[PDB]
Amino acid sequence: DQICIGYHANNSTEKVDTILERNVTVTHAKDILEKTHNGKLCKLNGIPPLELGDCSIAGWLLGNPECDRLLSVPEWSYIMEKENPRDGLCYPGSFNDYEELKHLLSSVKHFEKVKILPKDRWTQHTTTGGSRACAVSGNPSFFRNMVWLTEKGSNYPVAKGSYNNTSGEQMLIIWGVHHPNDETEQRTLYQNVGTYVSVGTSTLNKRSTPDIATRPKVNGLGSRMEFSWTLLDMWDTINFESTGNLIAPEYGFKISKRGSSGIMKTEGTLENCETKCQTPLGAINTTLPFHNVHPLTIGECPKYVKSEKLVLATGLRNVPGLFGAIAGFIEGGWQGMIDGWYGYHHSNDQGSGYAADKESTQKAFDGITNKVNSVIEKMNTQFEAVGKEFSNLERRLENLNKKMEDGFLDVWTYNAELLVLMENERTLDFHDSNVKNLYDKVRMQLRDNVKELGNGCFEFYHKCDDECMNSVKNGTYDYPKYEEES
Amino acid sequence: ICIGYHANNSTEKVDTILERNVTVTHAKDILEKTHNGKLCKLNGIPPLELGDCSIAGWLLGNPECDRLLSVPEWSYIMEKENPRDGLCYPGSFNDYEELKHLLSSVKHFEKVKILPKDRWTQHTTTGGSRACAVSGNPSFFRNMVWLTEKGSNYPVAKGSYNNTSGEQMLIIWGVHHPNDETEQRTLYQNVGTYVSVGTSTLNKRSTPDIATRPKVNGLGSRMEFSWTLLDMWDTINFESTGNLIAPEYGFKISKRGSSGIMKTEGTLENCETKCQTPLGAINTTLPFHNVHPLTIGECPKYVKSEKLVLATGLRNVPGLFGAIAGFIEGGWQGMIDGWYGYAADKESTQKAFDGITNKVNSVIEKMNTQFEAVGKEFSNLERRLENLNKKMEDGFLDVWTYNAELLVLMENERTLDFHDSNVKNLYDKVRMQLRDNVKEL
Amino acid sequence: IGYHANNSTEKVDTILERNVTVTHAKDILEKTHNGKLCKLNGIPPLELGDCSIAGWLLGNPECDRLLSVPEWSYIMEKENPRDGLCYPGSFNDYEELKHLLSSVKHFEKVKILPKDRWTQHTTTGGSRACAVSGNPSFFRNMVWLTEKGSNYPVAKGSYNNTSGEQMLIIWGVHHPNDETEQRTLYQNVGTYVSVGTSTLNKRSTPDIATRPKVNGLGSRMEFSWTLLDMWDTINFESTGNLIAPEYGFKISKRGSSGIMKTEGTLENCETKCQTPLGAINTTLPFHNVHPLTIGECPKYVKSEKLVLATGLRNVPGLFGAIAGFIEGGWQGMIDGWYGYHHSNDQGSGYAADKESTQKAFDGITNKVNSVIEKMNTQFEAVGKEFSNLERRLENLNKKMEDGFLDVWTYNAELLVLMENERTLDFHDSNVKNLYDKVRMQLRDNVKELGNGCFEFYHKCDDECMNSVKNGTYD
Ligand SMILES: CC(=O)N[C@H]1[C@H]([C@H](O)[C@H](O)CO)O[C@@](O)(C(=O)O)C[C@@H]1O
Repeated sequence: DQICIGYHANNSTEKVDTILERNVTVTHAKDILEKTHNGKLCKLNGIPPLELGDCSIAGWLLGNPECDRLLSVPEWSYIMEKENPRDGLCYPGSFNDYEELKHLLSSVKHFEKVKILPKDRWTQHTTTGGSRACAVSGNPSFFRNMVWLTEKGSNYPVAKGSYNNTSGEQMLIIWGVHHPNDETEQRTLYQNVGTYVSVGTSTLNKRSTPDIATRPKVNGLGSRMEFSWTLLDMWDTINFESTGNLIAPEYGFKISKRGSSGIMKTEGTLENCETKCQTPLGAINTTLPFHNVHPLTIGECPKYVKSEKLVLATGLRNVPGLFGAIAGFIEGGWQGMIDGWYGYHHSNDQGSGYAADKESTQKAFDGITNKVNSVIEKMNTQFEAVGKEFSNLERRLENLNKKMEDGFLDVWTYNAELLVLMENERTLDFHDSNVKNLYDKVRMQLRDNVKELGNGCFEFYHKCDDECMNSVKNGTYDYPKYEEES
Repeated sequence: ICIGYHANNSTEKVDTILERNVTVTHAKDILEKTHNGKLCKLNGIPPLELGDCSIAGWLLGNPECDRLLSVPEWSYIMEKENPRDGLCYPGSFNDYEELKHLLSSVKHFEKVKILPKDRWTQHTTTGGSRACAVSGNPSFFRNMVWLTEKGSNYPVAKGSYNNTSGEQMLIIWGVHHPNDETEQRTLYQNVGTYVSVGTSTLNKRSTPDIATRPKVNGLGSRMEFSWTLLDMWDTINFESTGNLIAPEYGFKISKRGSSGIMKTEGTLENCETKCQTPLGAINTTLPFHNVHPLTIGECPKYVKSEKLVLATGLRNVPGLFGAIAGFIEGGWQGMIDGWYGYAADKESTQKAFDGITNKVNSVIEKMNTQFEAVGKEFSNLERRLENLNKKMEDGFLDVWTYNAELLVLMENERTLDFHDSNVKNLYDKVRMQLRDNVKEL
Repeated sequence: IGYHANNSTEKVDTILERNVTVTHAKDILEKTHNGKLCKLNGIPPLELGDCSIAGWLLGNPECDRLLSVPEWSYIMEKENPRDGLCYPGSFNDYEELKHLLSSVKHFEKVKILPKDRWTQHTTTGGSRACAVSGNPSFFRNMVWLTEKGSNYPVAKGSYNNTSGEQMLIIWGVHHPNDETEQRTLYQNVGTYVSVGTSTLNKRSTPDIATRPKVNGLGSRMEFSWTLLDMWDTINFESTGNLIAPEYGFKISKRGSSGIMKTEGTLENCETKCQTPLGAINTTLPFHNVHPLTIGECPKYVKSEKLVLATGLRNVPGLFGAIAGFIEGGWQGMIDGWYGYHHSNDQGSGYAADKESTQKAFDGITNKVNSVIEKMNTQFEAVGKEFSNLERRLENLNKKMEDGFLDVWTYNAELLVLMENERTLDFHDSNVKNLYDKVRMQLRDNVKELGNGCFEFYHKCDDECMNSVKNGTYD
């Protein structure tokens, strides 16, 4: 008669690494590194992204005619722009503090255009000036949202125009100053020569004089338009005053935020799925602590890491350690045991059998669960934008960001790598111990009444029927008997 | 003879990688969460208290900022969120954030008269404004001087100052932007005016901007202040045909190091600290805290946790080695001398208490801690710079939290196992001696 | 059953103890340099000597002794360079320029507005502030357009960039001390300097005012720069006060490095990691040589030692074998970490257990290797450049650099500590398992002494012994 102590072993080929070994085969394993996406650009926490198509934020805001096909939502959560957008400043020039503007617009709670200096009211000034650089149908046109004030009659009276912001939200307002190619152009557009463009608020005070000079031709244009912007507060007013060269707004933009997102560079288009974490390659949907999909994410994302696999062993070493039981003094595992991780055999005259030890396999499965769950749910995860915008005179600011983004990459990678490695030698040892303790718990009961074979089995001197066996696995067994002895 | 382990009446719970809600005999918390609700001196030196004033209001001499204490040496700055008294006269202050950063912590700071008001003969020196009113009557930033037309003549205003006070000197100046060409004339006569400021390093020329504006404090005009740091033995040259708001005083400034501005409603209180938060002052040897993210001084790592508890004693039983709560079913309340015993085993309880000591001490004293400001200042055209700081401050938050959480968790399954082993080794040390002469129950 | 013990005095620390002596140990903290400034990944650094980037580019006469490579990987500048703007003034967006020039793939000067062609303008103006041999001179690379005859015609000059690479171009605007100087240099008074490209549009008027004298000069020169694109043109136009370029700079990059402040000179050695104290050459994960590095460097940490135990506790734990129920180690055993003794009537002996010492040495190898080769390492510059109106940007960088210092230090410290209590326990276990593997075989036929030895009842000749170490025996 006999009773044995053994551990599970299936047909798995899953490999994990531990601090001390590598290519170690285990019965079951969990991967905690997310690497898959749904190849779609999506709504972020339920709200869509502003799709710009081929347009740039500047082109959109200014009303480039080439940007008319734009959807124009009231509320968006990030911005889809392209790398190198085709239609921006149709009329050559520049946009002051442009990055900051995009950062602002990167995520809006409510955003609505409103007419604030209607085109008609500029009597005493020519209002219809366009340019073939903004051509709609071969004919000269102009940024829809703006107005090109030029000489009327042969007289450019001091252009004055203000606007009290009453729409009950902060208002974004953009304006411009035109830089002619030559003093003639300046005159045949404005009459005056010593001109200036003056913009003021409770907070702003900016005066600009135009720069008349020859320049390389852009879209056949040597002249330039320099746009600036401010955020007109609630109940505050904005005062325009100019003797020429002002490109004034027709429209404002009520804007309410909310929070702050970022601009996502991509060729793709919105697609009507959901996500809490969007990449330029697609959307991530995971509970996992780490991923390697793409560094430029937006939303609540896992830690981006430079790894290809991060695998936790969860089951035991598959054997077709610290305590020397598994693949130790117990040479191999039993495919025959299916109920659980560890258990017994017993060879009787009533029949042979396998039977997992419920209590020990339970206490273990629960533990390994806490482990995996711990590695996963202790990870703090907030909402970030990552991808960022910097000008050409900001290569250092940009590089400071990169030094920082890299720093965290290195830190998270080294940790997640070693976390898996260290936690894995522990897990195996854990299983090994459990078995070794299960072995010892029987050896200590049986004591004198069994030969200790050494393969992890015990050969009973006395006969040990089913009931008896069950007492050995019970915790009963005793012992008085004695027998033998004889 | 018996082999057993200690077990008191504790209810203290810790978590381990493998289990949670585990009860241990004794435990240490390494997360600091308490403050003394006071704003305090930092490393012995006080903070500049601004009260309702803004740094700008203070420096320019807003009349509303006269009640200010004005120490010679401070270690941080107490400002409010939305200070009532700043630029009484509407306008702006160039490179303001940078200035605040500079002034955030001074080793020595002392006002000195450098272009005395009197000496501006040939210029009217007494101009004020009801926007800076003291007692219904028009007044003006005390530290500044409003040069205006005298007689009906504004001669080229010239004034220089050689810095001899043997310290770097902060100097602030201004350019007035009138509401209309009339105001400009009835203040300065001239129309094509400019304000010129120069040093060995500085060269700035400004023309005033005459334009209509929204009224602020009933004022459409504006004042635009700029500043420089005049070096030792260097000179500053003012020159102007109008619209210059020149300084009467400079500020000798020596630093030292660098602190930061702390936003708070509260007032200084005469306690000490090496670590100040807006909620109060922290006093701890602990490696982590969650008091408030905006700290100044030598602080523990700010972490997003509520508890971080190290088990130190053993599992309380009223593991890897299967002794504790294992083949030895329970603990003895009867044993009081130490952790394990038969009468506690002095040598084994000692070697263990020493070990668990090294553990806790190691977790605590390996933490590198330097002096930082955290809270920071950024303008409106700096929302990105600001956001870059937040992405970074968050990044570290996530890193430290994830680590401290798991550190506690991992180090706790180890500690218990440690105890378990010690017992099991104590048991084996006896079983191996006794051998043949005892029944092994 | 016993374990190895040599004559080592090497000490490591563990979570639970300190000053623990082990048989063998590995240090993973690099602290040594070769005291040389070196080529970085095969390419040399631009050596500036006493010159500043500005002095170099503008052609300060004092900067003629410069080597001038076509391709460099970092820049050697000094803290407080003697020769920069010989003529007092300033340089707009200077930091950014240095950052750009910090590392070039190809860099070559080319004449783009030859001095001669400025007829109708005096081209020979110098200054004793840029004196070569007591005589007035001027930035070699620049040209001081001044009145010719008594007439300063509108100065015009353009240049189409055809050299097939981005071109750096620097220009200047002169700020006279007084309206007289302005006239006796340019005739005109309402002057302006105008510079344009497809992207640039800058107009500057000179500032005439009195100033503290620098190099006996109250006047000032204010230089600005742009990056003229391929096939783009740059248009100068000026009625006075323009200090125009004679030369451009073809520039191609590549990547991005940084400026290294040092007194020393290039030396013809190699490195992938350069510090201001010398060059690092290591596979180690951490170092404490100096924080301002350039290249692929280990993590800079605030430690003095970071030592992994690798061999076992030297005894002249969790499992209670080493320094436990087996009181000491055997100097007699040399073959490996653990093994047996056996006292026979054919002779005594020592003999390490090959299979167990192997499996262990392999493991401890994976450990060290793992700590070392999982460390992600990229190329960075660290040291950085910020102006005086950037004390915040600078401080933001310091808060960040510190942040990582604290993080890496706390981790490497604890990594070593934790991994070391594990390593010792590991050895302890291996022994204890070796002991149990024999006890389980021998069973009934031996008295179990208790010192880690077994006394055979039956006689156990050589063959027999070998069966005990075999795995046979029966
Ligand atoms: C006139 C000219 O082109 N260069 C002359 C300058 C300039 O007049 C002033 O530096 C500009 O204000 O004056 C010098 O005395 C000088 O600087 O050494 C001599 C030099 O030949």
